[PDB]
Amino acid sequence: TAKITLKTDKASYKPGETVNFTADKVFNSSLIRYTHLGKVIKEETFSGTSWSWLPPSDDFQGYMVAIYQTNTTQTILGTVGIDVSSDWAKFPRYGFLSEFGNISESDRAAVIDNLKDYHINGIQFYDWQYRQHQPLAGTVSNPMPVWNDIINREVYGSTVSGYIAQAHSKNMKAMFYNLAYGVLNDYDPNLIKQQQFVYKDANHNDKDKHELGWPFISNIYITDPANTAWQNYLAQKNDDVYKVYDFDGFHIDQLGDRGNVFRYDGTNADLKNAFPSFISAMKSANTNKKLVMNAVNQYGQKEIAGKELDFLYTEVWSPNEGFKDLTQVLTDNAAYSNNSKNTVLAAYMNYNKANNQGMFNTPGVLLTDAVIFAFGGSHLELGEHMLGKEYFPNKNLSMSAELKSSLLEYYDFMTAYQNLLRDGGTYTNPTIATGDGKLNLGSWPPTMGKVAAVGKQVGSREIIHLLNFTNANSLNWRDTDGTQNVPDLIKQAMLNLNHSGKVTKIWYASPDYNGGAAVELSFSQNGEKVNFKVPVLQYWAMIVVE
Repeated sequence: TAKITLKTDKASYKPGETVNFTADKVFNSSLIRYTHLGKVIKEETFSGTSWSWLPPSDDFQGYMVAIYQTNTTQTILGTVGIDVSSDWAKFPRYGFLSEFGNISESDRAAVIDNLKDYHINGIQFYDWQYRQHQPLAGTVSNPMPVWNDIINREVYGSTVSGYIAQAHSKNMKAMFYNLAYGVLNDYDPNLIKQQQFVYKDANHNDKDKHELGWPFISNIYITDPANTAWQNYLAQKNDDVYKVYDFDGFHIDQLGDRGNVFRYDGTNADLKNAFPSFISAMKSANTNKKLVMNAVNQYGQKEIAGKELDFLYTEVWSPNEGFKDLTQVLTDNAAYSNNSKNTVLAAYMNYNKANNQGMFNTPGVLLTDAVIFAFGGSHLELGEHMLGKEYFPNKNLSMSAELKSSLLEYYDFMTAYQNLLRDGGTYTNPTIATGDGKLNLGSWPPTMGKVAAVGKQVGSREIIHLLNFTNANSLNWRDTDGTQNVPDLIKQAMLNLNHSGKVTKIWYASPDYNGGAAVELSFSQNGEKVNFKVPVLQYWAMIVVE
């Protein structure tokens, strides 16, 4: 629907770094407007397809840039969000890579550039590694140029390093996947002793294992993350990696709750309580390297939320299948971290559908990211393709050109307005009411048939999110079979808001309307009672009262 595709050269920008813009088209009588939280901070003539802007230098600030044509009113031509951050961890927008074979440099560039346009600021390299117990193939002095992975696919070192370089060139961090504790059947028993493993019983008979059939090479066997011999072994493995591949850090994965399992000596392995010492030991060994750890279905989250992790990560499973279950994870993560850490959700959309070639269900994907983004979360979902399954190379489902377009606007939006979405504040219930019957308004958690209003006091602003369940035919976020409805647009819906405190300005932004650029609304205020009209509600509208 946008006339123009507006992009920048990098995914994000440290303070003092220049932003280089490309537009695909030029139009006459147009203006580039730079906004910070809805306020114009610069305008200039739209003059060509390529120009630059040096952003203000305050750290951790999101901006929107919007090109307008003047009609003999103004029409939005297209938008881009910009993130000024010194470091990804405050506002993580996490993506993946999953294929590391003989892939050309231009093919790799097209992958990274596309991730760059979603402002992805870090990438989890998934199944890059040789083995869980030896991520580096070969030696530091003599690294193997080609190896085979857990599915016996070829991985090229030069593809790994090439993607690390390309990610770096776009201001993205590179995080190497491995398990915290994983060992395959070709490990060296001289190095990883019996004493190190986790067992299904007290008599060190049977080792705990995640069973994998063909074409996987091995079951994943399981060590004690608290075991210091294990820790020192794996620190050496990590160091080797770092000396060969210039990863910024270690994305620590695990298999989630193993139920009731045991150490060599018969004591409860209680793995959630073993992770803290593991994380500390990994950080201690490579103090310059970042750590993120997957609390699978929250297993370990409370125990690890206080440790040296850049931000928190949760892979979401049953029984956390409701929209209200994703916000419970986000609320619990804030509480476990004492409001220190934001969260990334791994939450694989259209999961059952992804048993076969097909399309992602656009409305299910968008409704999901609306809830996630609106509540200050982030979704790990984009790499070479979008995730349909926990096995990231699975690319059975494609994104329509419409979904691609739309999701770019959703990433623009959660970037531009990060300062409002996930940079402090308190959730409140706004006292709001339809003025014209056009909205059937409720609170959070949501109700099918209703628009849910979510309030956040963020410094001196009042934020109101409208999240549209009017046409929802389920409240399960995964939309596993791709059945979720596209919501009908609601237009020009009058809202009544109690707000004591003089209102100065009210503004609207939605990723569904005008590329998420701020629109100032008309309003009246009669003592406490404030009215105004929202232009368009489809999935997700944000109202901001200053």
